Amino acid sequence: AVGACVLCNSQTSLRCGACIRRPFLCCKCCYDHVISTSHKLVLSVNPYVCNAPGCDVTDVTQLYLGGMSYYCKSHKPPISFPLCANGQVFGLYKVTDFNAIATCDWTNAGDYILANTCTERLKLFAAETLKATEETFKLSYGIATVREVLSDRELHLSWEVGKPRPPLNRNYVFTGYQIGEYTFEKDAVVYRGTTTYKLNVGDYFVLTSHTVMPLSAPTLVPQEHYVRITGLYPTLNISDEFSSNVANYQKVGMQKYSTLQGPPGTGKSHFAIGLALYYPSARIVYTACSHAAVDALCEKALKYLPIDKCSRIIPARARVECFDKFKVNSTLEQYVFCTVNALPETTADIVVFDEISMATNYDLSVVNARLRAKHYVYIGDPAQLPAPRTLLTKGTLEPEYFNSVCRLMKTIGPDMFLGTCRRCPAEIVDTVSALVYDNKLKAHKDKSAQCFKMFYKGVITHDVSSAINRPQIGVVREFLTRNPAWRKAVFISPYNSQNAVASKILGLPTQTVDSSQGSEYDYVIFTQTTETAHSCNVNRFNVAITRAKVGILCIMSDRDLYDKLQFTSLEI
Ligand SMILES: [Zn+2]
Ligand SMILES: [Zn+2]
Ligand SMILES: [Zn+2]
Repeated sequence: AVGACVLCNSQTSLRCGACIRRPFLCCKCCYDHVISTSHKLVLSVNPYVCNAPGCDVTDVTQLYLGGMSYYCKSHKPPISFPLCANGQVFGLYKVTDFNAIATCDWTNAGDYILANTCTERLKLFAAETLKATEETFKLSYGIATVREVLSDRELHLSWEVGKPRPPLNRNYVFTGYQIGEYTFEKDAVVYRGTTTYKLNVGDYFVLTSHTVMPLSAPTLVPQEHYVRITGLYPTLNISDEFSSNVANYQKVGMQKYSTLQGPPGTGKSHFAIGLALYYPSARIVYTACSHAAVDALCEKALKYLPIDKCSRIIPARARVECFDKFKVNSTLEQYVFCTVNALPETTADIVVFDEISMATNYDLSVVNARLRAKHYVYIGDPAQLPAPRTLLTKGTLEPEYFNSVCRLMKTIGPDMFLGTCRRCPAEIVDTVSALVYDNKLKAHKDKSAQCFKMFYKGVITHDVSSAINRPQIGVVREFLTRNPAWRKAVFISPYNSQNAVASKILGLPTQTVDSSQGSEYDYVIFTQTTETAHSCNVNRFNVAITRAKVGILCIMSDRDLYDKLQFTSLEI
């Protein structure tokens, strides 16, 4: 019960019992919280509740100190002191933003704005509160039970009445019962068990509600700037491949932390791996939120770094298949590749946190708590997709509010910027450079003359809420017949249901914009499907068109984004 105030650090025994995270609040700050919010339960060794038998007064403003015990206005002794007076709550050792973080439901964008513009301790409080809210929200959904099993990849489900049904996409990883984690896709539904098991009729599923641990470390450690490269030993025989980043690698050694904004295909993973060749003695821990981001870093390290000093840390509860070419779970290796949730408690000369737009402040804090490093490097792009905020339904979350690192990149600018896109044909580079990069992204490739756009609204149907546009898939079918080189294209859309239809009608491999992030393909066929806030999101649009190395076909619903595409227009 001895603690330190979340708003002022002043020691106290007072905790708000009405806050989902029960934060320590000092006398002057506990008062400002209880008098301005619906939160009236104050905790200590003993709660501030009426000691009179059978009395239910728990409100601190309606309670008093009668000797050593607490009583309400109806039960207090003549010699008693109100717990709330002179702007203070009685306690040992004797805010507008804190109130809003403590009481909000996390369904509005303004809640996330606040959680990123507040003080550093309030950023951790917001992160802890939000994650706890997100996990209690998992209980609200209805249990799905296996009703029948057709084959090895298709089944039929029975849902719990009264309780709502969670949206069916690979974004919601279920838990089958402990018969392995399971994922679902849309009566013909597809069952995807992470662990191969004979799908039993009657076995129930439940969403993975994990316990939210407290945050101790800040999202960002305080910045230090040095006059010399500190604790890192460079080479003067740095391969000409990585010569373009020599000045930026030196900046990495002359600051506690550095931010790198890398638009698509500008060399983020080449920069990350080249940092190891530049400081060849440095123990580097490469971390990211997803297994895919960590695997993409493993793939680049396999080409440049010695395999015997690399280790891929895999959690014992192995969910999806990941990188198999490094020695598994050897924490002591010079190069450690591991997701944020699987990180061991260790130190490093450098920590590289990749795909920073996908990090939450909870992840930023966990990294600082599990890894003590001389230097931290944050690589990503605030013009790319952020982590899904399952509770956010109202308002659009801007890139400066994704996390602390993204807030810095959007406000003061990134420390390092990779300005040349080597992946995409110039049509794509020019479009996104003007859309999200203030005309600072340059094309390495020439125009491919294989970038097409078609303005075709089609017909929007819905699979619950996930959208389908069969006419847009029909336009793609007609195009494929005339453009056989496009037979090898990846179909991309902002919807799983659109992708499921396109996969059957076109036979092209399919990918949502969100799951395509970090991947590249020679040819991409994109159907916008609808003109909603989701499908018009400039960050999602940016990720969608920048997957293409050679050609892109964009079947558009929105006139604005269609007019911004610097592509050859097609008729029909
Ligand atoms: Zn305080
Ligand atoms: Zn509270
Ligand atoms: Zn009472």
